[PDB]
Amino acid sequence: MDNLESQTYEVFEKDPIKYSQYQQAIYKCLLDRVPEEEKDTNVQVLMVLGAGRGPLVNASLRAAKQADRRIKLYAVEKNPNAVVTLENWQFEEWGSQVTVVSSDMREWVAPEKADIIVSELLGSFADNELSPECLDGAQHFLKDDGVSIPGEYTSFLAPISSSKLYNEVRACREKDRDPEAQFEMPYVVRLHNFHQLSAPQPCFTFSHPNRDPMIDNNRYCTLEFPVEVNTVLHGFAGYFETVLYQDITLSIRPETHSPGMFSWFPILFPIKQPITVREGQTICVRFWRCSNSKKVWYEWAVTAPVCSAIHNPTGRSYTIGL
Amino acid sequence: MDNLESQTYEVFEKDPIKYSQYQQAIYKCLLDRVPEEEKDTNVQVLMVLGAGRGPLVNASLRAAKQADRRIKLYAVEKNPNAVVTLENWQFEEWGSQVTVVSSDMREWVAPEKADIIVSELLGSFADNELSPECLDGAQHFLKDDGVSIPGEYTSFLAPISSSKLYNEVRACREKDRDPEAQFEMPYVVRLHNFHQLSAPQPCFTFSHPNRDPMIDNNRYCTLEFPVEVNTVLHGFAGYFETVLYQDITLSIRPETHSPGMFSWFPILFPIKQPITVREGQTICVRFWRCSNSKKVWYEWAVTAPVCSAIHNPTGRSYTIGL
Amino acid sequence: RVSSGRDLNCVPEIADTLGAVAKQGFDFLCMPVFHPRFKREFIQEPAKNRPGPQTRSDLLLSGRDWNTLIVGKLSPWIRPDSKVEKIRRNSEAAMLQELNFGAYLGLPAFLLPLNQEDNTNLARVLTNHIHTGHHSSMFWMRVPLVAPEDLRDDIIENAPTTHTEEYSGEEKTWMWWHNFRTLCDYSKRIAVALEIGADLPSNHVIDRWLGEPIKAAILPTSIFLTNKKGFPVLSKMHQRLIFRLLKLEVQFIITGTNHHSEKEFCSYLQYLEYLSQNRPPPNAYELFAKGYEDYLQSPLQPL
Amino acid sequence: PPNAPACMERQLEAARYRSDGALLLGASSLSGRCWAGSLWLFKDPCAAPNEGFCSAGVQTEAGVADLTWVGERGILVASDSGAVELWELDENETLIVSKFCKYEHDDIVSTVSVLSSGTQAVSGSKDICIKVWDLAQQVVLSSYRAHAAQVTCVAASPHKDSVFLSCSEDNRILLWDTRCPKPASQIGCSAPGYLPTSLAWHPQQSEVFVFGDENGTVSLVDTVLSSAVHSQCVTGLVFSPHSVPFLASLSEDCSLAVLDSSLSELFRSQAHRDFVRDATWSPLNHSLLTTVGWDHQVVHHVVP
Ligand SMILES: CC(=O)N1CCC(Nc2cc(C(=O)NC[C@H](O)CN3CCc4ccccc4C3)ncn2)CC1
Ligand SMILES: CC(=O)N1CCC(Nc2cc(C(=O)NC[C@H](O)CN3CCc4ccccc4C3)ncn2)CC1
Ligand SMILES: CSC[C@H]1O[C@@H](n2cnc3c(N)ncnc32)[C@H](O)[C@@H]1O
Ligand SMILES: CSC[C@H]1O[C@@H](n2cnc3c(N)ncnc32)[C@H](O)[C@@H]1O
Repeated sequence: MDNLESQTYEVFEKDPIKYSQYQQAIYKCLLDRVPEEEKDTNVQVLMVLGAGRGPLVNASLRAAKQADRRIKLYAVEKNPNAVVTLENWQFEEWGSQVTVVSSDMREWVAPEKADIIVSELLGSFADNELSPECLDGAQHFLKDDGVSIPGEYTSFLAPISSSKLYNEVRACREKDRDPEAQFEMPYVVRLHNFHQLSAPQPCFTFSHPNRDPMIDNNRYCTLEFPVEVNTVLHGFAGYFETVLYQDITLSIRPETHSPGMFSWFPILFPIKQPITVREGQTICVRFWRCSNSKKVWYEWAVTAPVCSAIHNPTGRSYTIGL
Repeated sequence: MDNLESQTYEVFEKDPIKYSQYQQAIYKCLLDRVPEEEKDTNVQVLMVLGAGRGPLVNASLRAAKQADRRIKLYAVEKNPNAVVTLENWQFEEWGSQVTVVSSDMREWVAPEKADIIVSELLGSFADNELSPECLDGAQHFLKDDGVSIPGEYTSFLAPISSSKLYNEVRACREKDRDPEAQFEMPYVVRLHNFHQLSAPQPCFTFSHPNRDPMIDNNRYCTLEFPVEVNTVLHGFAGYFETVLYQDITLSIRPETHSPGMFSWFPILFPIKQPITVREGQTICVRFWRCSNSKKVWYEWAVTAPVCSAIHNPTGRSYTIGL
Repeated sequence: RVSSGRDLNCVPEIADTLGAVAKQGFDFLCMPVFHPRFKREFIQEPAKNRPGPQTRSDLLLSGRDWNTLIVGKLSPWIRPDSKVEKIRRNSEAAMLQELNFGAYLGLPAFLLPLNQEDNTNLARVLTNHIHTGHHSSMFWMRVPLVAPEDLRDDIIENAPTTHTEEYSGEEKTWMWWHNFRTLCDYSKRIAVALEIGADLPSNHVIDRWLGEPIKAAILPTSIFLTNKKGFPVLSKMHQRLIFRLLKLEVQFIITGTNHHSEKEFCSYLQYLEYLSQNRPPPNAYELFAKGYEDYLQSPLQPL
Repeated sequence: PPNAPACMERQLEAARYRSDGALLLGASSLSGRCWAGSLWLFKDPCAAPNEGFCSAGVQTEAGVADLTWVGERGILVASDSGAVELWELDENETLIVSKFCKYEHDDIVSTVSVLSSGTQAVSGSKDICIKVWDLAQQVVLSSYRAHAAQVTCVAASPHKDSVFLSCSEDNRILLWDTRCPKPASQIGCSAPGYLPTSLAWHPQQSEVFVFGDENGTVSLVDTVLSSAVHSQCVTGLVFSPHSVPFLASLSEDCSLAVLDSSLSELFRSQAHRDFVRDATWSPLNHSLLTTVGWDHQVVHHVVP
């Protein structure tokens, strides 16, 4: 719903491990898609869905040269201020190899179907920038045997006790709105003075391309987190993990964190009211991913050791625009 | 975005002059569309777009019998609670003549194109329930020579001074929101203790079917209202007028008001701040109809004798959902 | 004088049955707005395109009758906390459909059951419907005074009934309701319809309920003892619980078939009227304070 | 036929063949102004469901959740009213008259099964009661409250009057012997699975039966072996009259399947357009199977 500024792109473009992971996913996919004897007869159709200023385009060029295969590139972007960068790059550098498209992927009628669709639409909680909805509206121009990079992603949650961050969400109260609205929204935050109470467990998972006859991106997941200390719960930390292609992966889960990758900080789903928790009890949290024709949102509640209140019912405090 | 309750339908169904005006529009259109020598060979396709509980369906049956012609009826409704009424009527009374459709007209794929599309999607300010957007999404299943009933509608505005209604909008202040939000929204109200300062003048007009190559329902209109007394402006009254077919018309404009038609009360666009006005000065008001892919709203400002502030910029206080 | 209602899951003709219960002596009716066996699919074909109409028509009754005489009932196959995903999804669609129809009709209240322990997804859907659209329809949560399982007959040879007293296990149903209500952030629109079983539970269970928002109390015909003549009556502990509820001022509801086939059905109702008239009389405090109950005033500052 | 109603209600709930070859169907009106039920006898099955080409018809006061043949003229009916009613066939088999209609259950009666005697029956309801009825006396001999949720299915053993099955939405399957002072005994998985919905006794091993759950899986048990047959709830299961019987399964996914004894599918039909409600095997043509659904279809299948 909003378009990113130029410096935002610039900072998250300066992360090397991410884009080289993407390069290698493309490299392995190109090899497994055309054998050595087709390396000059067969041109692969590549569509960067959500191309930005062109770091995935360049990493596609680099991967095609690592793997000595021919590719036809399409750089689909929706933000026209970023398209100005793409079209200047295409003039003075990429040339005719890259075809720049200034459209939403869900709305773009494509000339030909794609062999591979590359996307970087992932958030701190995997699907919270709505990678699913977009790629489901763009898979209709994917070859019946096509490959999406990434191919799947999973979100993760872990209960945390932090009195500092609880106070900071509390201070985020704003006039002209619900005085408790600030606890009914997630925050991207670099967690520091906090206490993780139980190891992350997976929440919602999405796969691309999704060949189900009725696609439903809504979700409901119930997680039980055994805690072995007394403590007072203040929220849940959110992390994610994604399969780019095969064994090539990216993760901000602290157990399997990709090293030196500052591109994603964790997310934080607070709860209005601190919930005191004893040695040996279990923390049960429920999470819903709800959507309508216009927006998408998360609802969440704690049911054990005591119930909380359903947070963000109806997206009344926080919604992600389509 | 919201579905009407059963008693709402019931009260606005009990207005005789409206539905008989509609009957006669249908009657005159049926005669001018098939001559006396086709009265048994030619079945007219009629689509009620926004059918409710079936008062327009019955008035279509009555008009087809007045005019001795054959019709094929479709009753398209989106509210499924009202569809329960339609489908029970179709079982025990209308029979196979009426085909009930439970869909949005913009989204419905139709079996065949229509000769006539009947709609009752009009508000106190004509287009404020979004008749335009809906009928533009439904005209693709209209015969290239088809007739929309109604065929056009015009909204009207007149400056008013009322200290009573100004105080009541003031009292409509609600917590958890902008303390001035209440003046940035229109109200359906039966104006009584008020002073109309200048005769209504037309604001926005829409025509159906709209055969323009680029349809743009957005608008900008500038009106100048000469006042011949000292007074203090508190808002603008809104009325409307609509051409059903030819000389058959409905109106709530006080000059040409359809008699005994209580179905529409006037609307009221207040202004935050009373604007004092002298004998002989002119009141200049600007009105915008703005829309995006998701909602539609009105913005408005006074520029003479002194500027007001642009009210409801960006739909921040009031929007009509698509 | 007592406000009284009749519960049914079988109403073939709405006009007829509503007349017959009103002639019995009843003020209102609890019925299903859809047929309780008419299960509806929203996702998979071919069942999702089943041809309408889905239920009876709103025109069978006046706005006034739907507003003052009918009380909705959620179909019993609607189970949003099912363990089966497909079932949860259809039940969410079906709940929204039935609750929005009740809103369409204008129903003063709408019944929903708390018969298991986990009612979290049920609560959420209700919370969403509350916050979606502008209405004031009330919601009566049907929660039993003792849980089915804790009331069953000890006739399962290889799974007997726990004869050990459990203090907090007998307060199971209250926590079903405390959880449901806490999840919905204490909505004024959500109230409790307390179902009363055959054998009452230890007094502490009864005591932990009349702090709660009881708007209805449900009495089945099966709990009524027969007396000398042939009329339905109630034990003394059951009668005491009744006296409590009429003091807390609630609407009684009779469910179940006629089990005293020698006397008609209004006899249960007459028993209720009887106790109402034959209650401990109101004293000067109770007569005078009446009408001020639970009314909050800022305190007087006479300086 | 005289006393027949002009229209039979759209939702066909039950269908059962008589030994001679007649088809009894029971239909309920689940939508629309009037919510009633009806019972019909078709001495020609390929004529179903025409009201004009039937041997006898009548209309009950309320919907028909389930019925079964009591002999060759009696018809046991599970009414939404909370009543179990017995309707009997005319001498000429052209009329249907209510013999008794007893209102003992406090909620929709959903299951009836007749015991091996034919003088006794058992009913399950949504009120959580199971009742044992004497069809002769017209009263309830015993009323059991063993379950903790609505009773979904009861299936009387084919050979012992004292023994019958029941399953409920409380995840319980009970085996009953009226001769024990604790009649019911709980069968099932070590761990809580999916709710059981349908019960069918085996016609040749007195200790073996099959049950289907709400997830679409059918299972074979002996007082293991299971297959995922349907995508949705298994509403019924019926054994063929063969020497070695075939198992018919019905689901809310509008499909029918016919399985052997390792529960390997052999026949598959999707002719039905709404929930496939009941299935009955022909007593004359053993490879012929009739099915009724909520789509007003009476469909006849040629099974290998
Ligand atoms: C340079 C550098 O050393 N540091 C940059 C700032 C800091 N890190 C962050 C991270 C996030 C965070 O996680 N945000 C969520 C976003 O969805 C992340 N994605 C990444 C991919 C991408 C690509 C292009 C444009 C945007 C995005 C957003 N916020 C703000 N500071 C680490 C130090
Ligand atoms: C009976 C009767 O004597 N009186 C009804 C109440 C009163 N009149 C009104 C009018 C409006 C008003 O104008 N609202 C704006 C709506 O868009 C109007 N349209 C009409 C068409 C229609 C059809 C079906 C359902 C809704 C609508 C809404 N509000 C509330 N009270 C006059 C006395
Ligand atoms: C590079 S981080 C995400 C990028 O994808 C772009 N993007 C996100 N969603 C879409 C979409 N639906 N269609 C096209 N580009 C998109 C964003 O505008 C941004 O450039
Ligand atoms: C009778 S007043 C307006 C009627 O038209 C119906 N309606 C409004 N917009 C649409 C739409 N886009 N598609 C179908 N019915 C509509 C409304 O739900 C209501 O029944």
